[PDB]
Amino acid sequence: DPALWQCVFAARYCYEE
Amino acid sequence: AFTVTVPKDLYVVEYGSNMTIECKFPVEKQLDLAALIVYWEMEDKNIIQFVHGEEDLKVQHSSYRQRARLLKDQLSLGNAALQITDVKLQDAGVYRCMISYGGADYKRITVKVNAP
Ligand SMILES: *CC(=O)Nc1ccc(NC(=O)C*)cc1
Repeated sequence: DPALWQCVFAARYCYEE
Repeated sequence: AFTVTVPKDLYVVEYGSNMTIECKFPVEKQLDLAALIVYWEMEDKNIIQFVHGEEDLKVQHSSYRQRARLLKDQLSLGNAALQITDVKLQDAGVYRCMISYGGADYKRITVKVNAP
């Protein structure tokens, strides 16, 4: 679950920056 | 088991004000900061990534940079409190705190933004 959340937080960071 | 609570589930705030939205989580005695993970998200924007006792601001969505931060000193009380200063119309939407502290849980909060 924190794994999944960090998976998504990192995926969006790639998209934004 | 591990439950995260929200005092209210809907916040209506005026444009240009500061808002503080809160999530509560269970803390037995002191606080194991190694154990604590906090994530705040709204819509598709990364607001706050706090994990294993450390902040991460590079992941934060650019619209919240220096405008949004997690209020730490309440965490030792079991409160993950996201404050956003100078609320914009685009701060309206659905927010979600995600807390891991041994167990893990999350809640959703809706924000409505006025204008005057
Ligand atoms: C599970 C997971 O963390 N996946 C993941 C993390 C980060 C990225 N980052 C980029 O692509 C830059 C991809 C996938």
